[PDB]
Amino acid sequence: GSSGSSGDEGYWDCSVCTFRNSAEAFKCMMCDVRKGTSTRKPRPVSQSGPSSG
Ligand SMILES: [Zn+2]
Repeated sequence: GSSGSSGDEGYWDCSVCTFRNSAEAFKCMMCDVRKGTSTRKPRPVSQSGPSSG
């Protein structure tokens, strides 16, 4: 189709509307559905205290 990488390639294929979105685009453009999972690992967490005894 087109030849000439302006910045950085990496288009992601949406799942909700199955539309083609560009990497630069934070979220979808067709359905506008958020893609950034932003999931939190089940890893443990404790109160942040003094690193040094
Ligand atoms: Zn979409």
